[PDB]
Amino acid sequence: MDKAYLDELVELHRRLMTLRERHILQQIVNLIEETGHFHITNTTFDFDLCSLDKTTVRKLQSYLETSGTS
Amino acid sequence: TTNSSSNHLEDPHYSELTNLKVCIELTGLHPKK
Repeated sequence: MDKAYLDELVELHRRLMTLRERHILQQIVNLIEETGHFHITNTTFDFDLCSLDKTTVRKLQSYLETSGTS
Repeated sequence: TTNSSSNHLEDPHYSELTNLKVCIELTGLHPKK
């Protein structure tokens, strides 16, 4: 219950559409593979953010906390 | 792995729309091997 939080993921979640670096994306997708919480369909990785805890939000943010071709 | 889980069953709430969800098209990243 923290609109601030959700309002925080609102950026990445959206900007995620502008990101196409097959390097960073493919590297993040490998993370959600560990937590074990997603759904594979067709050719798109569909997963919910509000479904995961915070400890994961600060982690997935890793790629967004430092870009510049890694 | 084969068993872990971390979330299941929740009080009657939430909704289909507005729930911050992502969709990464694997059509872009397809490096040969």
